[PDB]
Amino acid sequence: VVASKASSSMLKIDQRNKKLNNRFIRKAEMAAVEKRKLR
Amino acid sequence: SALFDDIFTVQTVDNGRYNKVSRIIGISTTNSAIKLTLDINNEMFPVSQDDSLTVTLANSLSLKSWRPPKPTDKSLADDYDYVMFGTVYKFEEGDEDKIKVYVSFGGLLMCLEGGYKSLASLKQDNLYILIRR
Amino acid sequence: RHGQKGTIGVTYRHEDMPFSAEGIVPDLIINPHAIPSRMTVAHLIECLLSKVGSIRGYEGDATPFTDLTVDAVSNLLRDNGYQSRGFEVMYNGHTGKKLMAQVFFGPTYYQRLRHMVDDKIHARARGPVQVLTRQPVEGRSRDGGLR
Amino acid sequence: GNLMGKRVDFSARTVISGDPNLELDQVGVPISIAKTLSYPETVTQYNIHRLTEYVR
Amino acid sequence: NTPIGRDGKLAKPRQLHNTHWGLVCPAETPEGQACGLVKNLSLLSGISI
Amino acid sequence: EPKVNIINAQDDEVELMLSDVNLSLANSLRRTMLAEVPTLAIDLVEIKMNTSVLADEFISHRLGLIPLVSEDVEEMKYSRDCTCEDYCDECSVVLELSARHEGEEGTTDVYSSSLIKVSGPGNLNVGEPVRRDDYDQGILLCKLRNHQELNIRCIAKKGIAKEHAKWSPCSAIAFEYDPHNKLKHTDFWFEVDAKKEWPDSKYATWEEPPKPGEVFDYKAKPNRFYMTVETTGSLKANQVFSRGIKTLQEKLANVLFELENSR
Amino acid sequence: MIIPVRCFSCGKVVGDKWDAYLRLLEEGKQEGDALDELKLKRYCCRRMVLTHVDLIEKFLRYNPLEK
Amino acid sequence: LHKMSMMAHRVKVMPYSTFRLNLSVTSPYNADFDGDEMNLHVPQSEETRAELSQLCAVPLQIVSPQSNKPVMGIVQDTLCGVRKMTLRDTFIEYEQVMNMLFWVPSWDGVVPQPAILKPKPLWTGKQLLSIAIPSGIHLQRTDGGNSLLSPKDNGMLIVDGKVMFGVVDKKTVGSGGGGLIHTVMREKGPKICAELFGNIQKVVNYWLLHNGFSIGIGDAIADASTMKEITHAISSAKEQVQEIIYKAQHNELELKPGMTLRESFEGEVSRTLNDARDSAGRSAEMNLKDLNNVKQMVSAGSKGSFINIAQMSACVGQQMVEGKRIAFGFADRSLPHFTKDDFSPESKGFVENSYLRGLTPQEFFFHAMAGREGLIDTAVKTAETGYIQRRLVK
Amino acid sequence: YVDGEEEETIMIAMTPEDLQTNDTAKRIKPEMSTSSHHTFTHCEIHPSMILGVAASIIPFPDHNQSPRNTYQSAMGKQAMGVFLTNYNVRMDTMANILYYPQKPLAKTQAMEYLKFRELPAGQNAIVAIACYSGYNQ
Amino acid sequence: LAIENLHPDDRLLLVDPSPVFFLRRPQYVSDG
Amino acid sequence: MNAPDRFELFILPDDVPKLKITPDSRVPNCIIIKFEREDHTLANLLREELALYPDVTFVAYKVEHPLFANFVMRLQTEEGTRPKQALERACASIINKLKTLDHKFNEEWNIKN
Amino acid sequence: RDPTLNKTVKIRQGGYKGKIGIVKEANGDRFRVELHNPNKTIPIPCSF
RNA sequence: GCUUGUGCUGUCUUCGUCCA
Ligand SMILES: [Mg+2]
Ligand SMILES: [Zn+2]
Ligand SMILES: [Zn+2]
Repeated sequence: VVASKASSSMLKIDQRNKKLNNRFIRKAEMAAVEKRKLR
Repeated sequence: SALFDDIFTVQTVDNGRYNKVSRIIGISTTNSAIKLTLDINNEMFPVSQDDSLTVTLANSLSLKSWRPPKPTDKSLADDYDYVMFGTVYKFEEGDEDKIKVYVSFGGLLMCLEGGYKSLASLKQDNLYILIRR
Repeated sequence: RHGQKGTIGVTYRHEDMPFSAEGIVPDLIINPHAIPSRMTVAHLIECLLSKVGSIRGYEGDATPFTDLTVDAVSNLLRDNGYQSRGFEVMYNGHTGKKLMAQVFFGPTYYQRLRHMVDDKIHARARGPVQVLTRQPVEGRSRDGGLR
Repeated sequence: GNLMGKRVDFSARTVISGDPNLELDQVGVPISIAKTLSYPETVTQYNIHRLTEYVR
Repeated sequence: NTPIGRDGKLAKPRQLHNTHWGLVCPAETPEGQACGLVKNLSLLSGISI
Repeated sequence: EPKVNIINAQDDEVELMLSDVNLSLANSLRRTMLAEVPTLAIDLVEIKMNTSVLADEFISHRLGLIPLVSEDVEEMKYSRDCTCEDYCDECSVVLELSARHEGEEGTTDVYSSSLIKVSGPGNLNVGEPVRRDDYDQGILLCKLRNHQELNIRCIAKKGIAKEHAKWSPCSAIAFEYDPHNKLKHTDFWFEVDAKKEWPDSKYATWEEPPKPGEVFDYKAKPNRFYMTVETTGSLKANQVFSRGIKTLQEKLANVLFELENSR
Repeated sequence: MIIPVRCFSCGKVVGDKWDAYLRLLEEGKQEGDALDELKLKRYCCRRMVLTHVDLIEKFLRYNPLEK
Repeated sequence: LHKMSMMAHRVKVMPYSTFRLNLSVTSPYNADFDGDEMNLHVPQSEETRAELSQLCAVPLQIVSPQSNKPVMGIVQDTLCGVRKMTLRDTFIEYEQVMNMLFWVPSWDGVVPQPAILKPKPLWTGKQLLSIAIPSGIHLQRTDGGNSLLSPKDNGMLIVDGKVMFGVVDKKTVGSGGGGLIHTVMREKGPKICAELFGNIQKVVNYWLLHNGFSIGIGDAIADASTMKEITHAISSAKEQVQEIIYKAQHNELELKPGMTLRESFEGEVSRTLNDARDSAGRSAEMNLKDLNNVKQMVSAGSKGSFINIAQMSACVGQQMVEGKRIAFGFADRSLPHFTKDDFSPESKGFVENSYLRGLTPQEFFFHAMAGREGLIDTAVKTAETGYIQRRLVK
Repeated sequence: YVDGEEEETIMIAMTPEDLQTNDTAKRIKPEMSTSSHHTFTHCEIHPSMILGVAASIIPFPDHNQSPRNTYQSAMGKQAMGVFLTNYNVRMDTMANILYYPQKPLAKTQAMEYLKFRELPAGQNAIVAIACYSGYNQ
Repeated sequence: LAIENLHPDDRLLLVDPSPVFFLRRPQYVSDG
Repeated sequence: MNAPDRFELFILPDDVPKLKITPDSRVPNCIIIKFEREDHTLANLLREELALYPDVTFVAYKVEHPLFANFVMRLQTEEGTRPKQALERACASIINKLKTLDHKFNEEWNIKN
Repeated sequence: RDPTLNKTVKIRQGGYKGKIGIVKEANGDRFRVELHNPNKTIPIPCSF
């Protein structure tokens, strides 16, 4: 393929952002559901 | 020059919906049964309950296009703190000695209830109200 | 994206548009009367969430049937140093004086539609006629007349 | 289709916009539409100079 | 597309039915003559083979 | 009588305070700096070859928006006021860009630093594209792969932002007066309490907050105006301010000349 | 398609900060922090860089039509 | 549809490719500026030009013979601005007064005396509006049995073309009969009336341009006390519906004459839910301040009504399909998320959330069903109405 | 998988939170008190999947009146964007391409599979809601 | 190490002079 | 297609004067001035300078249409003074104010640099 | 017939100085020249 | 001695625009 440097950088950014989203959004949702449950 | 003078005590101050306009009700100290209802601008002339006001009515300010007053010239308004100009839209010849005069100062309304003796001269087209405190 | 369509009525230059205290001018001014009758509350919620996202560098999640509330977005906006309900103090472009009312102000996603005035404008004085009826032809492309 | 209603000449169509600075009985017309449409004016001694200016 | 045509049109075939839930979009429909007759598949819908 | 006080100063932005001036004067100064200060920008593009993936008018529009150095643009003439044939050295600056990708792999970026000044006014500091540093590459113009070349010749002319926004020296001018709302020029929308629902201005500490027992002063007028002028690099901030003042003076002098000549 | 030269709303030059933005995102900075580092204060300018999609990278994958 | 759909205008040649209209003529044409197009016809003879200018001209069409009332009025932000500018606590300084007076084409060059002369000269908005009203006009209206001192600034009194009291709004400068437009048309003729439209629009547009008006998300948000009251009302109504359900399921329900048990039960439940939505909306609308923008637009009469405020802030209410609650399209239920034989309000199409709060998926689907009903009804009845109109004309 | 005919015999929970038994800003869920207990057989994967391709572009559709959702579903197919990335090698009768497409700041989760972030059809404009000069009525 | 490895009392000393579920981090390739 | 040239906002035609003054006979000592190829920038400045003069009794301006670059000013002065002289005095006064403002700005910039 | 019809021309004076065009109509001195970039045709005297 | 040329299909189908 010989990918460009900008495209490879964007792919790395996308992988990091996907991992960070999958952690943080899930943790926030768990905190929200436990708070709604304890009420 | 002037058409009516008296001194009133404010019984009530009703602010209502407005932030800059209040409706005051007053009765003459000297001669009872002479009531005054008036809308005034709070920002430029604030009044409180039980204050004493000197209300004067005149058909002219002397001693058609408006212009800012020169400092050199002088008029009746120099002696007072609050001056308004309106039009009389109703002169009510009611009971034996119950006379109502309705004036509108650009939408700010006034009703002066009194006897024919005092308010006989108020049958004009326009009136100035000069207020001192 | 909420069924609010419209056409450009006029264009103003940079110095004629109203501006905020930090110098931001809108790309677009729409009338307040479009909102109450059509009840597009999602337009205002989207504008508020987009303002928060552009300030913080995130993308707002506008999926339906979620736990998002207007007050959480308002708290986030307030923490960033803005009025929590999306209002701003604005100044008149012509005079530089403050406006007595504050203006709802923020980014909204708009789209350009295929209907442009220069593809629709059409006038005819005289021109081609039909062979059978000797009446003007139909269609703007054929230089036709109106019925 | 051809007697009770028909297609006619000397007509124009375009999108409409609002104008707060127009009178109630006024309509704003694009310059291209004004160039396309015409009115036949009779030459008299009250308007011959204006009409020949238009012709020039 | 539902081939019922223009002649003999009625509200009932054009209506959004209870059984349409999760199978066709409740919002996307053309305006005018084909209102309610042209439908669009929901996002997780499938057709049996 | 008018006073100027400078808070922060930089090449590309100045934050000042104007006092003892009318609101109309400050607003007219803001408008003049936004729309009427002349600069230099590319106006004609001759394309000799363009085999990139971008349309010709796309690249022309991008070229128009590149800020050029306009320090000596006051000594230049307007193209319509120049008696010369075609374009000369006294009313235009000629720039040339030639880019190509060598090799069969990779991509080449075309930056505004690749624009080379070929001709212009003698000894005037005009024409060169603005650059933040010596190692800065500038604005990204296009991208090229193998066998794709761009070869253009641009002509920079003098103009103002009234004709097109590419000639504007400023980006945004912050403008503000009366942070504590003593003049009551705005009426604050609120739900419970207006005081705690509205953020404080950034100049709120520069003025004394009103006393609780104070009454409204109806004789007051706006007196102190805070403004920040941000420039695109084509001119320095002080240059923009001075030339805005000069442009306003020239407009007023033209009005006075027309009045005196009317007799 | 390619990063705009100027911000649409105010006209600040944002066309020289795309590669620095990608570099900062590569280093691990958050998007808001990266925009803060590039001195983009007004959200009108932050919108320009935050919402840009680089379509020219897809257009460049097709073979050139002239050689 | 009627003879005011074709009117004769005067040409003004202008740049750009659109036709331009005064906004007061958009009502007889039933036009708006979201993509509409209009046709123009040029007369080709002196007689035809005279016919157009003396019979079909716009000023001659202000009053329609259909209901002997005007068809053109003050609309949109001019209506909102004329309500805002004629409030009792609106005051204007001398410089802005000079600008607004110069904006009036029919102004005679004489500046009126200010309402307040000392300590600072201030004019009111009623004076500046009265400048645009021709002299010799008398109008008097009574609202809610108000007296001649008008404590709430309602009613109307104009003497010699000068406003004495009363907020000018839809009831005065709208298209209704007996208002200012009708009086000016009868007293002074069509030309003066058209100039009145232009004068009012110019003054109000300048004042509104320099004052401002907006709307935001915060204008649909009621405080916590009102939300508690609305929630209590809706819960009490749902308990009442539950009691009605129990009574109908134990043969203790009164039968409305001329209707079956099921029909009476459905009508009584629908009446209860309608009363619930009305009560919640009335609470929400009473909560609103005067500075609320939705309230200002509704009070001006320029856009919106009570139901819009009710649905945005308090409760969307009950969704009706064919004049009845949501039917059982499945086997004895409306959706597969409910159990069989469920007559509760939420099971049959009652939306208890507002638009600000957000709908649940069941409520979303029921609301979509009702909207689809509306679209089908319009697009089906149009052809029958057109055919009836053609037969009547022929 | 279940079709419309088999749906008449099943009991579906709307959310996984529904499987287990006073804020003025949060929406209110049905009580479902008519039955003492509920034995669900199925659960929805996500309720927002009842929408189609065109209605998945609307942000917050549950805060809108439904005719406006229908109008947006109609109009979103007439927006100008980038229909394909190979528009240069194609010879179509008509084609419109936007200079600077931008992805929306407010997005839905269904936009991920519609490729809307890679081929967007609009721009984020700064919008004020105001009666400025009467030219936006 | 990171903020998580910091002692809770020292984390309490980091006072601004929590993430929310509806603020995603932007992507470029998406999925599907 | 029907869009006017952008340079028409500020370039004055050969046959169009920059300034046309006519009297307003309704009130004494009033003139109507028509400014061509100008906008709010000059109008507001001149108006609010003139409004502070004791011998100026009326001053106003209006831009009739935003698509045309012109404005019209109405000016009325006292019996002794002529309106044109007041306009010239206003122009000279604003020029002097801008001159001292520029001087002080240059002084402060040199101090702070 | 003028020898300048359908020929590339350049404008040397006025508000369109230095713009390349093509002569389309030439009756009396007022040559009609289409402009290469602005999609429009403008009148111009032959002197320019 | 050399002169500037003078017009347009039909019939269906589909998709759309503004009202209703
Ligand atoms: Mg329409
Ligand atoms: Zn030259
Ligand atoms: Zn910006």
